[PDB]
Amino acid sequence: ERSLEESRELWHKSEISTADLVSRLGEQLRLILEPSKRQYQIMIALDDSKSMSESKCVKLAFDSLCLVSKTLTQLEAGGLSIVKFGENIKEVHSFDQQFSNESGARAFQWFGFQETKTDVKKLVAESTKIFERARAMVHNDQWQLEIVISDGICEDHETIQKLVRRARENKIMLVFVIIDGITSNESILDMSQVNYIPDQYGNPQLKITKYLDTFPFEFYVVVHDISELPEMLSLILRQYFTDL
Amino acid sequence: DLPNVSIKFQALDTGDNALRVPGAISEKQLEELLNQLNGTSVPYTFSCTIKASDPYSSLIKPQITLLYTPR
Amino acid sequence: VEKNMMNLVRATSGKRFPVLIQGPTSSGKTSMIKYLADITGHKFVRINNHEHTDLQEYLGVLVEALRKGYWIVLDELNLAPTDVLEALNRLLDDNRELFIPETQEVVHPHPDFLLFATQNPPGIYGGRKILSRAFRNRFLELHFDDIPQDELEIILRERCQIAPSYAKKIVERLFEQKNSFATLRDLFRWAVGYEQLAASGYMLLAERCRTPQEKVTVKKTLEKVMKLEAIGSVTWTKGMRRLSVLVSSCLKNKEPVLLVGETGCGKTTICQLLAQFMGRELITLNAHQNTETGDILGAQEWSDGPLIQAMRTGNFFLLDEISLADDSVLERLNSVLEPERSLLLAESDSLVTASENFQFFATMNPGGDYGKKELSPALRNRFTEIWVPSMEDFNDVNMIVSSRLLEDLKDLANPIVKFSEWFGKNATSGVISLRDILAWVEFINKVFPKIQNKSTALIQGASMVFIDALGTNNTAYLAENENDLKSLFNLTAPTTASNLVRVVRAMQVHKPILLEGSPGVGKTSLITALANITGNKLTRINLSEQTDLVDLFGAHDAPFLRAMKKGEWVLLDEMNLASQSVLEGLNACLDHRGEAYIISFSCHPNFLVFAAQNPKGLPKSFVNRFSVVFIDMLTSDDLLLIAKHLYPSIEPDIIAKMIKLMSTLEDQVCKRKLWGNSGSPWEFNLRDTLRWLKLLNQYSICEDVDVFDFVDIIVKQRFRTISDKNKAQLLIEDIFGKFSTKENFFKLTEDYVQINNEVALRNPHYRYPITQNLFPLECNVAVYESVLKAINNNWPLVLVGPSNSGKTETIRFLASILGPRVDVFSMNSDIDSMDILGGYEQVDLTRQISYITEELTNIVREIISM
Amino acid sequence: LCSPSVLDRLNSLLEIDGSLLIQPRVLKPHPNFRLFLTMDPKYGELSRAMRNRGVEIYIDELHSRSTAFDRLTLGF
Amino acid sequence: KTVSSLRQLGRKIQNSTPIMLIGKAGSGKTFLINELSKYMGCHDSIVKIHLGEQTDAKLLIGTYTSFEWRAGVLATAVKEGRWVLIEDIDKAPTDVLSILLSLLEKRELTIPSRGETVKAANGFQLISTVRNLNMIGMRIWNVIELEEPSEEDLTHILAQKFPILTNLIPKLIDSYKNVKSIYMNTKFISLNKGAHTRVVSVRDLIKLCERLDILFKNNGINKPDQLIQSSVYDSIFSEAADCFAGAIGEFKALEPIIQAIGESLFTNHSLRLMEQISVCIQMTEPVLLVGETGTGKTTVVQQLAKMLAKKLTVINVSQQTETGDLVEGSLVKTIRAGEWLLLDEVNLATADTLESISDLLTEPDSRSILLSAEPIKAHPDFRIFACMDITDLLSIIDKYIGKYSVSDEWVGNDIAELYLEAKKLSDNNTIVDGSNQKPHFSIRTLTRTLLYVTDIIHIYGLRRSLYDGFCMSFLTLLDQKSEAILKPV
Repeated sequence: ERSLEESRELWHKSEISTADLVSRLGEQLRLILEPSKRQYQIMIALDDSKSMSESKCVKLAFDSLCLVSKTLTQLEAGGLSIVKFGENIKEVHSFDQQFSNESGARAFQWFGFQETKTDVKKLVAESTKIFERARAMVHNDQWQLEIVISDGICEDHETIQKLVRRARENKIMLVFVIIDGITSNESILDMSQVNYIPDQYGNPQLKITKYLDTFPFEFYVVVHDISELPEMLSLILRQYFTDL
Repeated sequence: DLPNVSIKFQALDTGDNALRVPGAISEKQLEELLNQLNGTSVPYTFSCTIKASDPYSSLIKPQITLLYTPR
Repeated sequence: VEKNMMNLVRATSGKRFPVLIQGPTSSGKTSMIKYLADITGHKFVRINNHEHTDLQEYLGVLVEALRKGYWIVLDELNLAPTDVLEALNRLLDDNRELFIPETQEVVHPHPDFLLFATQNPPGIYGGRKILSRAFRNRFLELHFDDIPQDELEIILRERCQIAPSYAKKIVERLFEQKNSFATLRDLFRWAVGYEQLAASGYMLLAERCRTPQEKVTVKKTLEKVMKLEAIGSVTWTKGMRRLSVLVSSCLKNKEPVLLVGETGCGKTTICQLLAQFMGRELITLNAHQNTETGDILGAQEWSDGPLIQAMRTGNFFLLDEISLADDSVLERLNSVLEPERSLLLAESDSLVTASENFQFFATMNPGGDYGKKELSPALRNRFTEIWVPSMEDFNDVNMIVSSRLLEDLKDLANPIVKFSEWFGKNATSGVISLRDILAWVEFINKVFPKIQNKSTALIQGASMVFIDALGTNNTAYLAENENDLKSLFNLTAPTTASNLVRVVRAMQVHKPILLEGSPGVGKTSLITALANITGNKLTRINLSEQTDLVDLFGAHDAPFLRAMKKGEWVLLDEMNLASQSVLEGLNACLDHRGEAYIISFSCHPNFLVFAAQNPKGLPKSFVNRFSVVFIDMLTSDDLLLIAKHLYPSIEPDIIAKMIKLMSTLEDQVCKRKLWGNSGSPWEFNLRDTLRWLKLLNQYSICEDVDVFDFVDIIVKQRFRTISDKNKAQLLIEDIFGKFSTKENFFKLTEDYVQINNEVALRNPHYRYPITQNLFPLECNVAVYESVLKAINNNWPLVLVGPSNSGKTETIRFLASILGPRVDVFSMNSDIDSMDILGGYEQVDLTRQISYITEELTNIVREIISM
Repeated sequence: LCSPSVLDRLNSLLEIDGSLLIQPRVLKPHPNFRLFLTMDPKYGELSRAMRNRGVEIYIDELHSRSTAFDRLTLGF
Repeated sequence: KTVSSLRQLGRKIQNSTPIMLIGKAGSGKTFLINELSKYMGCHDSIVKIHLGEQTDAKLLIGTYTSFEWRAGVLATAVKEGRWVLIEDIDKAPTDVLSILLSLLEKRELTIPSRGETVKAANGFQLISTVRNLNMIGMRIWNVIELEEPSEEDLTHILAQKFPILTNLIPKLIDSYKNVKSIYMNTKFISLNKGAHTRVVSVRDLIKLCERLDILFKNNGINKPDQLIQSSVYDSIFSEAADCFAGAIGEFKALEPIIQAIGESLFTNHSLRLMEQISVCIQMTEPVLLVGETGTGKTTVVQQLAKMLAKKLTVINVSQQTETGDLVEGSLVKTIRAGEWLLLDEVNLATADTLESISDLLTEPDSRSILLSAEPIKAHPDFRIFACMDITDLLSIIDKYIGKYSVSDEWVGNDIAELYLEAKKLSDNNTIVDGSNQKPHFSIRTLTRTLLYVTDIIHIYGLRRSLYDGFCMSFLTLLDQKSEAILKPV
């Protein structure tokens, strides 16, 4: 855990740098949100991985995160919650909780970015349980989302596919954001992968494949700038306000 | 379960892989990957994390940029 | 995909089995069944689009299906209309018995019947169809195949240039572009600098002025890996290669081109340059939002539209209002493209000539129009994209449009002051100069002197407070006046009177008039003065922050409409945050057309509009509005001078006028730094101190003092009963002396009442019987004081309380002493059509007799007592 | 549930010398007619044309205003 | 000490004035008022309303007929003078509070748009029963708060009425505490078990009436010491607390063995419904409740149509005018006869008269409805009805004509796929692929060899299994479906 003061300082810094973007996206949302009967249960993943110790995506990440928090703070036709993860889980802000700059500073205070694993399926299960909790303690038809934030640190995807099935069965969405290095030439499109072929005895036929090919999600975006997820989520909420 | 470990490969004369994400393995079965990248299927030496310049539990730190060259 | 064709032959083996297909639309899907319906030797594919029906449109897809009909078909079910989905699950019952009582038609399951269905799934949405999984239950699920090589193969059966764009324009991403580029590479090997260059120019055309993006750059990069003398009134050298591209598209192919972009910057001159350079073309203004869908072609004999002639012969068309038009009519128009120049007909019903040199053309609305939205995606793959080159980093392009005028001097004066404005903080200034020439081309009222420059600084200089409200903008107007000469509410001395004819400078065309400043403060008073100064002029104030056409238009009958087509002007207030649904209706009614539409109704022999802004969120359609002004807000001495004109007949008290007048205004400064709040428009005015003034000339208060005995109603009791309310006393004792007095005195008579200052009469011969007997309160005598103050000065009242302590109790007490009747009206769902307008009664007989009965009662009471 | 675009009809029977619309049956006030309104601040916010115009008065709850006589003339 | 609340109510009506009545769901809020009219004598003359928003918002106060006037109900209630009851007013339209503010206005007043104004005569009284925006309603009404207690009245309420208990007081509370506890987690799994209609101790009083018939299946005795009957009336005693529901079966592990002991278990599945309907009609009115779809329900429609009496149904979604005279209403005859009646797909077009019909067949007096025409009390032989798969495995394959030793894994394929159909299909095309459409489609699959040439079914199932799970594969899972095509072999 960090000091609250430097976390709040960098929080206010990112809050300032994103001010124009949160303002213009928020007023764009205000133009459309009006025609309640149904609402949103939104939550975000906040990694604490070694991937955040590399490639300096923490800058763009924390900018986008304070941006979306400040944006969703102002609409208030539904709930907003916060949970972080390394390979562990930790809530920082519930749906009925009310958000402050101090809360965002605290949320940034808890990271160290020192891991070697990521329990994204445990994260899925915990988020699923808490969205079930939300839908229980909220009456009665309202949609939910978790947004997954990491470059991709996984030991399996076949569990995660049927997890996505069971999650889609709950009127919940799971939106991976393909986090990619901004200071690195490295990219997910260049990320290869090993394929052990034990029917052909493994080693003599190790095929070269992609992380993308086994990628269990369906809704995802590679990003090299902060604006992309904001404008895409703008499209998402525009689709909702078109429907509702 | 054993953790997935991402390695990059850059020869002693500044070669290049981008990196690749296999499962957990030791420091022996990688010459096969090297020689299929070469398309020559040759013994090679290794070095990385110069830490103290390591060539499975030697491979336990995390990213890795593996050095290598024919011995 | 012929795999799916054989699987569909396998699907047709069993009849009375509802089928359904899902997958990409227009990706070979319907073409397969249309290719099949002749191969099977059965009747032809019927198809009917259902996103809205009336059940004589549907009644007839089924009426066809009888008597060896083919069978029913649906093109799209994802956005099917919810009005008709219950008698369609009736059809999913194979044991149905279909007796429709509209025409009393009885029907059973037909032999030749097949409920064909077609649908697109959701995209990035979390479940989007209007179809239920229970309605899905009796439906044979299918998925549609898709091969990548198909784009190579259509050009393989015959060479073309839209065979490139047959599925390539949909890119509008990166991986899609690369894969379609690989298809175009395999195309490039197939029967090249000719169509390589042509598709390169087409790629460069899709983003000519759509955006400054480098998508065209990466496109031509990966293509390098894959590697005129017209005549018109205007040359438009920018459009030279543009018209070369247009001629080549018209020439190499029948490829219809679709314009989208900024009008008056290439959209208009090109149509003239074309029709001058060549004939054969029906160049015409053809709009379709409300026009009939047959009369656009002509129908009943058989009439002839404009488009029927362009279908008959042409090299060009010009249809307008097309993004704001009906998609169903325009997909019926899908055959005038590469398919034969021929469409649906009934009753002329002959096939019409087709020429591959024909190139159907239309244009979409300017970027500011709300109707430019609702773009059809079906019409952005079957066409060619082209954007109007906008003017940026040029000031000679305006010079041609300024030179066309009789007086060439606008070319000298407009650009210099335009540049000084741009120096003080450009194509929007070109739009303003475009408005200015129209302002001046309208100007012939004087001798037509060199006063155009004196005029055009108001619209440009004075209107700068919108984009940047700043204390130095007056000096910016002064500097613009210096460059101008270089290029060369009450009748009251303050600039509020200058503002009056300053507005009349704008009364040239005047569709709207937008305004800024703290509204109602001199603003509404100015128009009230206008109504007084000119006779025969009605106006009606109209708020709008949450509203509806029914509070504005009625079922026909409404105040805005009763005012429209009857007067010449309507006031408006508080358009800070309007509906954005009625705003469509506002921009629809009276641009210069008059007749409204969404339902329609004729208007405008003469009628004007006013408006305001409360300093945010506002659309560009609000910025679209043709006229903009900033008002001159008041100045402290200006208010003193209208007051000193009105009141000083007895004791002007101008020093005390100043003190009370600064009190209510300084309280606004004190308010906006959190002096507590009980309401949203919690501000102050002149009207407060004017009411103070009006009571200060009370005829006979029954006292020789009323100085500091009006701070109980206008500063004090408006604000909540709280410790902060003492701080208002602190403030107004920091400006004025102190005085305190007797807190209560109520005692009454049979003739006169008397409450702490004020007396009032009570009518004998009647009072209203009030059960739940009342008595005065030792507290709250201060409130019945102000109530009697109001109904003696005739001011309406509002009271605010926590639902106890007596709000209706107050009035009901006093109206037992002196009162006539009271008619309470509790507002719990009512609306403008209920607040005043009673409903309608079928008979209306004994209801009416209550009036004469009650009248006889109330008169017989007084006469018998007399 | 009065929906402030209703009360705009009452802009013509207000502090301004009034006249109401309603063919020709047009009416103006009677020379004893006056008008009164009530509200609760949890809804509140009536209109800027009826709070900086007209007159507004607060009324706190009763038993924080009252005097012992006012309490005593009530069953309390 | 309910009578404390009853004396409280007697105090509030001591001065004839309105009152609000509030409490947790199902404390028998109607119980106190249904008891009151016995004392004060207005049950044959009360006016009562379940709630009117989809059958009425203005007809209660009335409307003309083009060529006569028709005075509404509530207008007559006021003018002739009598009680009026509103049920769950918080659910009412705000239009209906706008009129009730006038009844809480001085003169106790009502005013139509007829020129009249109607004053309450001396026998008026308004009463509310509740489970917002009109504060004068919250201001003038006297709240009274009901609560029927735990752990002492639950034995008492029976102990003086049907005094047969030596194993129920340990069991009633055990059922109630846990059914109320599982009620928290059954809604946590709201997928199809959903928002269960709340439990009332009135259902435990139905179970008193259910313990009457087990003693009709036994004889009067201080203790029946029968294990199986104490165990059969363990499962059934726990079952009347439930109804048709989503059927996940979490409570099925708890339900049979719920006191200390138990174990789980043409018409095979219908047998359970065919016996439960017998249990419910055997315990006749005031209760019936069904949420099972009418599709699977029609076997019972045919059953009771040939048991000893007949029946019918009427659609309620469409506007029906045969309820009364227009020529007399045809529904007046089935009540006049002993013929029963179901209602297809309840939508509440008219159900005011029907809620009076609910509690007729019972010992006190209760009139069905009046006309103006054949008023009537009831029929003593009558029972209304209401409308909105693991033993049929053999019955589903029994669809086949036969004439051949078929492998019974034709339906093993069905469940083997259906297990995956809500587990793993790679987010099929965007959405839940299916977990309820596939058995109906499985019987549909047998229908495809009908309307098909004479050709063997062994060749068909492997062509037709492809045709069944075609889009289900989605070309992302086409080898696990290849095994689905192998099981036919």
